[PDB]
Amino acid sequence: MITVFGLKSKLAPRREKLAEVIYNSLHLGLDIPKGKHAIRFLCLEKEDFYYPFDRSDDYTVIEINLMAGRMEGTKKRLIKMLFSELEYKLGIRAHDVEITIKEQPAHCWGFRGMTGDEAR
Amino acid sequence: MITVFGLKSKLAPRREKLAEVIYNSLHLGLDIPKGKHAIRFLCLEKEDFYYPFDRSDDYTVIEINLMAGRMEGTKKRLIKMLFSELEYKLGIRAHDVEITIKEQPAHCWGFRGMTGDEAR
Amino acid sequence: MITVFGLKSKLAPRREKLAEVIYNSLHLGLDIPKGKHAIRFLCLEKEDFYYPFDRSDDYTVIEINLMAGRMEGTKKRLIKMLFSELEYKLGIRAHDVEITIKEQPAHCWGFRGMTGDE
Ligand SMILES: N[C@@H](CCC(=O)O)C(=O)O
Ligand SMILES: [Cl-]
Repeated sequence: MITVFGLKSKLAPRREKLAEVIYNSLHLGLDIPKGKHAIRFLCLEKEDFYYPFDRSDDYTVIEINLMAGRMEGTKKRLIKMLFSELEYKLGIRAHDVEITIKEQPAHCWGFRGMTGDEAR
Repeated sequence: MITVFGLKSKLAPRREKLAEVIYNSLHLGLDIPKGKHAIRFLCLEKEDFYYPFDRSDDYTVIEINLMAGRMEGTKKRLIKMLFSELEYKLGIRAHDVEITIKEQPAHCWGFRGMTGDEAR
Repeated sequence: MITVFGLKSKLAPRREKLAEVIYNSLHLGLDIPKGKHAIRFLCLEKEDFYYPFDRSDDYTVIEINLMAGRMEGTKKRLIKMLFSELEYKLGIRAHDVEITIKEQPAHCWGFRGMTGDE
């Protein structure tokens, strides 16, 4: 599952589009078909979000979990794509975007009654 | 800490039983005593949960964090048991569950004042 | 992003002192200037927080995400400094504190339009 964190005031009305944008970059960048992944939104109240001092209220954190296996370039590509999509499609400046890809071996994944190393 | 993510209407009512099942499979499958582990539940509002298109409102994500060291087979067993247990006790179709085990080096953990590598 | 999880009744009044302490340990332990990292708080309802049964409702979990690279002893320092700070400055006993440092390769990070390895 992918999670997007942000101040509720700014993130709340941006949900549908951020989902479309991520589903787009996952497809276009990793060939994962749209809707294949779960996407969650966490809308923060002001007092819970201490974003970095030099950033703005649009500060958006994206956590992406993948089964380990891809090349660094492919991972870098999705990060660059995500920045572009956010800038040109939501007005969120790369400045205010933070992203992290977390990977775990296939055998640490479980979906559809199977472990990931056994999915075929 | 282990986190369970699910849609509020479906997850809230099952909170108590899921903790038992998780404590049960942690105990039963890894030897961790009913309650040595923190378990958190995050109840999502519908607008915040884009589970995979073709799944149901019963979609439940489980994130499990452990100190590294167990063998691959041990971790698969845990995932496998969690699938069975949630099927039989909660009636959650395995197709509706996603699980990921995240592991971190012992020295990256902290509990009861020590670093994980120092413990006992 | 670093996240701090705790019972809302105990965590909410602690947020500011808690951010200061994390910024302080990150600066002294890792040389990271205050305010460079985002800190998030997740205030829990009693119903959602099954902390271990022999623990107390002060139970606090801290997840720290770092770009891989630092030395093992540095990571350990940071953890030990955080136990100090929280107990002696917030009164939260080290037994009621769980911490985990999660590291990802620089190429897995993205900020200010760049990837961490760039
Ligand atoms: N969303 C899962 C795959 C789920 C499925 O195969 O049904 C992943 O991160 O790989
Ligand atoms: Cl969360």
